[PDB]
Amino acid sequence: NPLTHSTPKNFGIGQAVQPKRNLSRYVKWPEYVRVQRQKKILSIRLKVPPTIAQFQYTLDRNTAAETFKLFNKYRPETAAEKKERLTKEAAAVAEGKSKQDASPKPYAVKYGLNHVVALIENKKAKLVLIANDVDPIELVVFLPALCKKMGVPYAIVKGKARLGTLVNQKTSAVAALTEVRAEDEAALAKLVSTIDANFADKYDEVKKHWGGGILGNKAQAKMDKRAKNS
Amino acid sequence: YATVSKTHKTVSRAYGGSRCANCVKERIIRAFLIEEQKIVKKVVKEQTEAAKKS
Amino acid sequence: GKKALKVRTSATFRLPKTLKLARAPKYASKAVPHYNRLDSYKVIEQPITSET
Amino acid sequence: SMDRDRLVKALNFTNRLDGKIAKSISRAKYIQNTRKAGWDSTNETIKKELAFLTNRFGVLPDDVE
Amino acid sequence: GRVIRNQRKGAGSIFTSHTRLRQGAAKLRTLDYAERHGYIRGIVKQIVHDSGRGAPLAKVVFRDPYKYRLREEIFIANEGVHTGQFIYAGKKASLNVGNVLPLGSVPEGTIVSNVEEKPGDRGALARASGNYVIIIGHNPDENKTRVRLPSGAKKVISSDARGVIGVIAGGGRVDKPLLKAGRAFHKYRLKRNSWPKTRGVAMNPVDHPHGGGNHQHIGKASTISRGAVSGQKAGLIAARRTGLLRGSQKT
RNA sequence: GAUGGGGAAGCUCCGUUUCAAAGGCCUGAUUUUAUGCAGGCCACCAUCGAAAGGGAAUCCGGUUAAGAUUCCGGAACCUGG
RNA sequence: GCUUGUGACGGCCCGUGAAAAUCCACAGGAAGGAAUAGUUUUCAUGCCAGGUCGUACUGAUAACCGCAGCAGGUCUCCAAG
RNA sequence: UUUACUUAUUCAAUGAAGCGGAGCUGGAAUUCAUUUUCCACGUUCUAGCAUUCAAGGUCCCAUUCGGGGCUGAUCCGGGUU
Ligand SMILES: [Mg+2]
Ligand SMILES: [Mg+2]
Ligand SMILES: [Mg+2]
Ligand SMILES: [Mg+2]
Ligand SMILES: [Mg+2]
Ligand SMILES: [Mg+2]
Ligand SMILES: [Mg+2]
Ligand SMILES: [Mg+2]
Ligand SMILES: [Mg+2]
Ligand SMILES: [Mg+2]
Ligand SMILES: [Mg+2]
Ligand SMILES: [Mg+2]
Ligand SMILES: [Mg+2]
Ligand SMILES: [Mg+2]
Ligand SMILES: [Mg+2]
Ligand SMILES: [Mg+2]
Ligand SMILES: [Mg+2]
Ligand SMILES: [Mg+2]
Ligand SMILES: [Mg+2]
Ligand SMILES: [Mg+2]
Ligand SMILES: [Mg+2]
Ligand SMILES: [Mg+2]
Ligand SMILES: [Mg+2]
Ligand SMILES: [Mg+2]
Repeated sequence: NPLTHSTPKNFGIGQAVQPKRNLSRYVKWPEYVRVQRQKKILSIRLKVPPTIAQFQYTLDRNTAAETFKLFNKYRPETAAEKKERLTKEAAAVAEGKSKQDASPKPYAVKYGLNHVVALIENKKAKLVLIANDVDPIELVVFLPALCKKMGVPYAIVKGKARLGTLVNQKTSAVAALTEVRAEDEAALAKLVSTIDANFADKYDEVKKHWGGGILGNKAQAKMDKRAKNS
Repeated sequence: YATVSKTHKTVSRAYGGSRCANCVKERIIRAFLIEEQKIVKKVVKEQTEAAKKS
Repeated sequence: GKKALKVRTSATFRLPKTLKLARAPKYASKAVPHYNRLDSYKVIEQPITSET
Repeated sequence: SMDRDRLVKALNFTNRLDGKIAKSISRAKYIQNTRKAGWDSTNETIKKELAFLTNRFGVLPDDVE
Repeated sequence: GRVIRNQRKGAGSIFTSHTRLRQGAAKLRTLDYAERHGYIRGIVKQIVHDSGRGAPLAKVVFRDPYKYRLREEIFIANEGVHTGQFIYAGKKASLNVGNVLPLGSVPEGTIVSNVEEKPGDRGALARASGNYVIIIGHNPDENKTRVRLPSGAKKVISSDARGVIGVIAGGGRVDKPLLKAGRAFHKYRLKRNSWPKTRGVAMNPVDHPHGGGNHQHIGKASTISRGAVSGQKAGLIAARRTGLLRGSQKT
């Protein structure tokens, strides 16, 4: 004990060599990281028109969880199941000679963009889910107005990757329910009530507001001090 | 200088083959007197502060 | 919580170090290796027989 | 602001011209009266310019251990 | 004609600067946290001669504040500094000859040299021997300081630009005559290939606008326009006056 | 004078550390046991450019038709292991 | 005495008269360590190895260039009475 | 014409190191009812020294010659200035 002696350092401004600190605020990142961050910044700095700014009003967490539970109840057929269905129905039609008889009517979600855009305008679709992050946004900027004109419930949901995991792809960017079996019609009606309360009834008000004028921290503090001086 | 023993390149003193012994004793006296002036500074700063405390 | 915010004492970003595989071909490069291009009979040719 | 460029350039040229005239007057005044003075005056002015051109440690205690 | 000599000087083949014996570029220390908020102390180790330059140079060594290391800077020597002297640099430095201060920290009438034009370019104004800048006023709002330059002109600088207190050593250098073509030779030998100079009136019309004719003359006036086209600009370039600036020939 | 970049219809031009994710030492730990990470580094950016500049270390005697500070005889020194 | 090497000085400059590889030393105190031992190959002795290319002769009133075995031209060291 | 805004465009530097806002602790202040305010926020007789995740102070340890945390060194925003 008494052979050890305390000797506090003077990290000063001209006294000792500075210690190692967390300099993660001043890292010279690679150019791809810099372009990602500045692309997001420049997208939020500018004035955004209402037809693109109707996105980033996504669905809430509990409603998203209940919606994905309902849609996970109707997952499409996978490859091994398809192959063994082909084996079993081939064996059955080898003996009895009947097509579309051993296999019943299948229920699944619909997921391609051309297919779903054609299920609207025929008004067979009962729910449409649209991803909020399609990288060319021109593929989906017309789907709210189309669903509104054709009278289909739609919801803008977070994750083309989440829709892809729902439908056994990597990304899918749309999803649709056309028919429910027998026992999920009540849950589907409650869900489309909660969905139409959030998306389709607010359309004629959302289509008139621009949105996006947000400053950074230093400019916001400067404007606050200037208005407090004012 | 790589082909000889260390006795040919060194003098038995601190900073032996590097400084002068005049430059060495000047460094010693400077170090001792500067540290004593720092002690004097701390003492007189304490005296000013304990005077201004009242 | 947020995700993962590493602490960086350096302002420099270097390229990270990834696993370099070794080469493992599907066919041989030459398929017959050469013999000794300089053996003893190729090295020593003949004696020199003059006065010196 | 269409006058500010021409007025700043005009003021800057007048200030530069005053400085030029001042330094020219000073250098001519140096060169004359020096090139126009004989060896007698030269040697005299050279000779003239060659002529006229609490121990603190006390506040420290002693016999300290 | 052919390409004339002042046109030829811009390709930079035999007209580049002779930089072998030069000690390094002379500039101030890089602005950082210590100079921005407090001060830092270095020591001048040697005062040396620089080839092709009238003013001497000073080697001031400082410490690295983030690494155990020493850093040596090349200053231009102000008149009065000596080896073994401490140099203080930063916002809270004292008003002594040799110290580096911002222009917002000096009072009126102060004599500074090696002054930054923008804050952080490490020295632009009054760098030749015997020259200085005079502070002639401030502006606490708008953060500006008014200065007088060695040519007589007035300028307005940001108050965050730095400068060294004093006048630059080596004054009175041009008060001595050279007397000799060999002295002029050895002077320009360590600067650049620009001496001796042939007069343009002594050439042929292929070589210069002033060449040709019996009885060596310039045929027209020697004042050129500002919008001439770079083979024509030989003479007095955009002159607002001619004459003597003295008006008397004798003082 | 390449590369990274940027010009030019193009042959090619600029530039030499640049507005680039630009590369090594080893301690590891040592025991699929051999060497993946090592846990600390890493500021410099290729390369070419002097048989008069810089530069590790050799002398004497003999010897041939013609070679020698190189061969032979004797006596040294330097680098690496 | 002559030629040459070297030392300590002195004069001159608005002229103050290269760089890098490379080698050594110092500060520092990491780490290992003496008792049956660790450090030393910076003390002495002993052992092994040192690759590639050039190397003859002229260097000029005949070996180089001027159409030539051309009174021309073409860098340097030694230096007896 | 004048004047604002910053994200386009433009300029400059760096080792992309300490930016912006809010604090603590003093001081002046000086309360017109209080912190509406503002300055300060470890180094200046001397050609010394300043480097090993930092000593100390608390906690867990797997306590082995030890190994990890906080604090020492105020929070927040990831806009390098
Ligand atoms: Mg000795
Ligand atoms: Mg050059
Ligand atoms: Mg002349
Ligand atoms: Mg003529
Ligand atoms: Mg003629
Ligand atoms: Mg002409
Ligand atoms: Mg003429
Ligand atoms: Mg006439
Ligand atoms: Mg090139
Ligand atoms: Mg080479
Ligand atoms: Mg050589
Ligand atoms: Mg040399
Ligand atoms: Mg011979
Ligand atoms: Mg031999
Ligand atoms: Mg000689
Ligand atoms: Mg030595
Ligand atoms: Mg030979
Ligand atoms: Mg020979
Ligand atoms: Mg010969
Ligand atoms: Mg000869
Ligand atoms: Mg001869
Ligand atoms: Mg001849
Ligand atoms: Mg011939
Ligand atoms: Mg001849």
